Amino acid sequence: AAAAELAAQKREQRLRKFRELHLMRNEARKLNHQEVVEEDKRLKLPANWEAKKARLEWELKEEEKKKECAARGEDYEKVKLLEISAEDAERWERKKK
Amino acid sequence: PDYQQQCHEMAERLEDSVLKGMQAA
Amino acid sequence: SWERHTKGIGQKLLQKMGYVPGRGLGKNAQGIINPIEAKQRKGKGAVGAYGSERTTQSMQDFP
Amino acid sequence: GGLTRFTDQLGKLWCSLADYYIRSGHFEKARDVYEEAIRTVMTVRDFTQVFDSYAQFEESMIAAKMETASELGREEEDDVDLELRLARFEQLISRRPLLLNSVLLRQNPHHVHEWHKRVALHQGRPREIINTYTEAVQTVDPFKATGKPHTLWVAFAKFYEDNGQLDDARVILEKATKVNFKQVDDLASVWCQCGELELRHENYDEALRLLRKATALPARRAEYFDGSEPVQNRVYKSLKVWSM
Amino acid sequence: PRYYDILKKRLQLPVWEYKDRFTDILVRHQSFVLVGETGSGKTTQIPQWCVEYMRSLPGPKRGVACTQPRRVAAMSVAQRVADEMDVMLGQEVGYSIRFEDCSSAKTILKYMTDGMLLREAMNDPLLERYGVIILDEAHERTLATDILMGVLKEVVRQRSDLKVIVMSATLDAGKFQIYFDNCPLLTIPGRTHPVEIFYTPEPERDYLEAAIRTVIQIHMCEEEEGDLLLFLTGQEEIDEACKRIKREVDDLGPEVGDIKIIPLYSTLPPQQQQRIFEPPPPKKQNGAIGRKVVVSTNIAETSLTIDGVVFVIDPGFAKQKVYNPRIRVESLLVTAISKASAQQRAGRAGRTRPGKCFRLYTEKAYKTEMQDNTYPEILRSNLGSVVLQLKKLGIDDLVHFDFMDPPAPETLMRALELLNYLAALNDDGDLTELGSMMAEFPLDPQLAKMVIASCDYNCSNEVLSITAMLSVPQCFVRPTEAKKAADEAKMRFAHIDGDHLTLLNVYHAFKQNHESVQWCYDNFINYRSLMSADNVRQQLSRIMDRFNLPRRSTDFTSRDYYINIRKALVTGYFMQVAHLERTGHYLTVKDNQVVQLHPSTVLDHKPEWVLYNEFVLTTKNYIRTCTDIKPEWLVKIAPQYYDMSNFPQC
Repeated sequence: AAAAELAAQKREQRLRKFRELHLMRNEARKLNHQEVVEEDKRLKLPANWEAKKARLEWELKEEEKKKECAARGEDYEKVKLLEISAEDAERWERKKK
Repeated sequence: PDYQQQCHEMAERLEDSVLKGMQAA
Repeated sequence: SWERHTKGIGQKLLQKMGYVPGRGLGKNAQGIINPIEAKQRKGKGAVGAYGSERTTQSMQDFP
Repeated sequence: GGLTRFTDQLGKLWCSLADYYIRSGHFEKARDVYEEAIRTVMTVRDFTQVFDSYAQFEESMIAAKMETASELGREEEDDVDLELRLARFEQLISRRPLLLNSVLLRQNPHHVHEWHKRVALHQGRPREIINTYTEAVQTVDPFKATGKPHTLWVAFAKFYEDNGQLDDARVILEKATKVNFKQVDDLASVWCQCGELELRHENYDEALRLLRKATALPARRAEYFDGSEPVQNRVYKSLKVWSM
Repeated sequence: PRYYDILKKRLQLPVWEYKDRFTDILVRHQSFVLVGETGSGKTTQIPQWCVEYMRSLPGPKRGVACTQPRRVAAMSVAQRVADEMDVMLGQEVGYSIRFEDCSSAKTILKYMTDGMLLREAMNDPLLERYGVIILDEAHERTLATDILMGVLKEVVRQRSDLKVIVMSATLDAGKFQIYFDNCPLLTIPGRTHPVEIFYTPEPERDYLEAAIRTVIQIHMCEEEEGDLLLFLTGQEEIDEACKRIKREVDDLGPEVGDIKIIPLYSTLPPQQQQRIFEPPPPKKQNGAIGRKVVVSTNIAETSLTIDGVVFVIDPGFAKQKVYNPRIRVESLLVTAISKASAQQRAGRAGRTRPGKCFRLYTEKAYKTEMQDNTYPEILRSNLGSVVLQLKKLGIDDLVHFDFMDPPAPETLMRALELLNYLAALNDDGDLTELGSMMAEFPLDPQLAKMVIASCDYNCSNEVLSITAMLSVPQCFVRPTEAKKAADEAKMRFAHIDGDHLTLLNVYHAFKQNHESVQWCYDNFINYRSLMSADNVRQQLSRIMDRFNLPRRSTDFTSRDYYINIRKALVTGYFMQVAHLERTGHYLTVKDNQVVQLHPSTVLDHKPEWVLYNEFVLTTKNYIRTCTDIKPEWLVKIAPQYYDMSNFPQC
């Protein structure tokens, strides 16, 4: 009795594990579909779009620093002048000249 | 799609392959 | 002229029903001879911006 | 021959080649081709096709093994054979995040974000974590790094620091300073972390000593900008290091 | 009591001063024209007096038909006139419209679509169910109404008991009078209050910008209490305008009075269409006038009266159906309106009190550039569905049949050609049994043929679902703000062989998810289109069951499942096929039109041969709802059309 029952219970748990991984395969099937269509979107978008996005995120981080100064109570232009080191402006003038 | 065409074709063909495969093995 | 790429069945069926080429349809032949052509407008400008809003063909058949 | 000729079709050809081997009754050779396919594949799109076909193959043989063990009577090797294939299917799905991440690393070994995600999957398995940091440091070219290379070094040192292996983390930081990164800011941030580590452990004299060596002037009055100079030399001017 | 309060209101309508004169003409004459401006009382009062006439006649009670070109108009006025007769809708007053029949054995007044009375005429050629038939709002000159005018001109020669009443709101009665054998005219004068007509000093360059600006300015600067009517061309343009008008008033701050924006278009459900009869909002506590603005298509141009309107905004445009027979293209285009339409628009202002009409174009342009009458729809439509209905009516002489404005003979040639190649006509041109079945479907002939012929490919369950999804608005809700989420949901149902099978996937998943409103939201599926499609499918299947057409499915696991559907599509749309030329453009069969796949397709690549449901003429020619077909099917399923002796080289 019990040995055949345990063999059936082992088979049932292994069926349930097979069913779980089958469900996980269908979950993966949904998510891989969404990710490859997200890959499709990335391919249909410009090849430089993520580099443009990286620039835009860097510009937004400059905007975040601007908002941080405004929250502290100072004009971001005035903070930046206090944070600039003069050597950068030297090089700028030489680029002009 | 070129890619998905082979996906649909081989999905049906793999099941035929598994059926004939179990007979051969 | 479009019948060169068919069996000429369109004009043939009309003629069997009594159509005379160049004439309109109806009991008193009052219909148009050529189909109405659509002129696609170039933009969203209001009436009067580009002159007369009507085509030559439309003005002749239904004044 | 077709796989060499039809370079774009490969995953489809592998599945058709596996199908031939399934019909040959060499079910193991089908698995051989699908793992070989997974190893050769370098797009997620092709990988999805191979994964789904292999899983269906795994599913079909698991079900077949369940049925045949019940019909034939369970020999101990036959029941173990079923348990293996399920565990291989358990391996397959659990390997799938790692394989997915690896495919993107095949496309760009420089992808520092995927290295962090790889470690994030390796989490709870310290040896795998340690190795993948070492592989990241070896593979990633700083000059092509998508994601800055010092961020690997910081996480690498932080992991040992979380393990309390502070002298190993210091050796990591020493090796980090030897690297000539793409930018001075990468190496400068490392030098900060050299100091900041010692601040946490209150080894303030060592922190000073490191920054003295960091600030230490070249025999030339070097520019901050001259790319022909070693990145270590350029650090002497750095605003961050001096302010710290 | 509600009847008595409706009675008090209806007795003030202009027509009631002419009731005796109406009855005197109706009893003595067989046909006559009745002209009266919109709001004079035509659609509501005239058929009730015909019921009074038809109730006093002895013998079996025949009904009264009153046609309405517009489904939205037909339903709403049937509800209203049931309230005016103090009866329940679908009892003595009912309606019958395309894909929806709400009538019974008690129905003595039925407001109906033109294309249903014409379809009833295909089954009752003398229209013996009706003792009075009322052709209302006939100045729209819709495609099925123009046919019904000729059918009734036949029946009046055969049925001296049938009365025909042609109701119009335009002064073009002379065409209607002469055509019905010099019948009398009953002119109902306006009781519209004065409408001031304003013009711009120069022509506006953006009529949509001008429309939004004029709507806001009226709401702020006009001291008269009154509702606004903005005319626009269609749904997508109204929806963006409604978003814009919302934003541009919200930025004006709290001081501006509340505006009640209400869309009114044909793809809205009845409960949302009925909302137009709600009163305007009240005046705010700061004195700012509460106003309603109805932003409508031409469905509000006729049959409807919105009480409280004082200010009309007229951009002068509408969407009209156009057919180009030389290239076999049907399309919806935005076109200018007639002076007749622009007067009717202006006369909406004068309905509840005096009012103003702001015309966004110069007064010079009004005098010399606007057309006098609106073009009949028969002059601009594919006659294929009509010729199929005409041949089913026993109208064999399609050349000398008395059309009030006859179609171009070439357009008739295209309707005969389409039906001959479909085997709906033989080579002699007589209507086959296949055609006679096709005419009973409220469908285009291509769609009708495709449903019927799909029985032999064992896929008629699927094609009937596809046809129903094609007979309703497009099912993928794709909001501009939500495109990414809508596409990603749409790609869950995308079938590789194209849009027809993608519509099949959407419809099957809809029926498998037990018509769930929430599932439609979560997958960006148009619940209302699908319920309409289910309604369409359950009635077309009842037509299939009436003609014993077997509902069949192929095995879903078979490779030939989707392939047989693709073959079945060819049986109706073999004329609407394009070949992929070597330079990567498509060339349409016989007419050689250069086309592209429409940007809403699921096809990411180009099959060598594609079948398409719709040709979309825009800034580029597109074909919409496309499916991969194999060229060796064309010469086998349609050899008469694909005879290589006459077929052009492509």
